[PDB]
This record gives sequence, C-alpha cells and structure tokens, in this order.
Amino acid sequence: AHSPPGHHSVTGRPGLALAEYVIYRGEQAYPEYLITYQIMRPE
Amino acid sequence: SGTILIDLSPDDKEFQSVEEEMQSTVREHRDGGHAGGIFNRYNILKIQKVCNKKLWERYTHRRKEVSEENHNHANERMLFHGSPFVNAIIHKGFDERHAYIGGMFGAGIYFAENSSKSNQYVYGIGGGTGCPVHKDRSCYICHRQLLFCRVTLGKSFLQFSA
Ligand SMILES: [Zn+2]
Repeated sequence: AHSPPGHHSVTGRPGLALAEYVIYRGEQAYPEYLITYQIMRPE
Repeated sequence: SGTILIDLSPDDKEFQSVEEEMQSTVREHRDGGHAGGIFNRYNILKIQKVCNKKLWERYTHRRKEVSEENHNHANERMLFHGSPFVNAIIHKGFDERHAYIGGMFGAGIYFAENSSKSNQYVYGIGGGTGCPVHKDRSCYICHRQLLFCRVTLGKSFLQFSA
C-alpha cells in the first residue's frame, strides 16, 4: 500500500501502550542494532 | 551482501543505552502473553551494530527526500522491529516482503516504541507457533532477536485506535 496522500508514515496512537508506526517504503528504515536476548520468567 | 555485524562490549555506553531502551519499554499485553510470552524484562545476550554502506546510503537518500518535503524535518525515531526475517533484513534491507498485509494501519512495515510489542512478532504474527525448537511462544530457553531501527516518519498520519 501507499502512505495517506500528503504523508510519509502512519502513527497508531494507543492506557499504558506506546505508539506503533507504519512506513510504506523500506528505504525509510535502517536496521542499526541486532539485539539477541531471552525473555525472563518472572521471580 | 556488504553487511558486517560489530559486537558491542557491555562496557560500551552505546550497548547500555540500547539495553535501557529495550528494558524500559516492556509493558503488559492484553493477550496476557499469548503471542510474545510472560515476562517483565529480558536477559540481553548480545548487541551488534549493523554496518552496510549501500543500505545506509539508501536510507540517508530517502531521509533527505522526506526532509525536503517536510520543512527540513525527517522526524527520525529509533523503534523496535520483530520478524522471522531479521537475517534477510540486515543483509538486503526492508522491502515489500517485510510488510504486514493484514495490519490495522494498512499494508506496510510496522515498528513499535514498546520492545515487548515487537517481541510478539519474532516468531511471526501472533507469535505463530512459537520457537522452532519447543513450539513455545513463551520459551525462556531459545535465543530471540529484535532490530532497533532508525525510522524516518516525515509527516505522519495520526490514526486513533480502540
Ligand atoms: Zn524454545
């Protein structure tokens, strides 16, 4: 798909949740850091 | 390919600021951890800098275009991306194949401020069938990977949701 006319991206505005974003061109993102991790079982 | 991965030392300020973004942006999810697992924090195993000359110049070229359409404002963010295709992304970059066709906000490439949001997509949409080894969306053993990405938003369409 394309951005809404006159826009370069979409902001998905979220009580505790932060925003999600959508770009329609892959050149508008660079993968700076690769993070290797495990999720931790709570205490 | 052109891509090299540079290991950051845990002692490096860059390692510590990326870890802090990863740890501080965990939240509880409305699925009670169905997609991404049950956790309040991560065991960070490694942070690598992704270095690809071509892909960087591809990024900075598009950033200048957006910037010049937006009173010299790229509106650049650092955001999380989870995908089974992280290996293809670091080598070939983001493209049509990395789009979320069924996405709430349209068929494009999705990024999250919440690391725990991107974590839901590492094994696919809704966490798919979980880790390839144990078939467990809440696996505490298997090594997961997230991208921390420089994203040009430019003029962003504000969509209110739920
Ligand atoms: Zn596993």
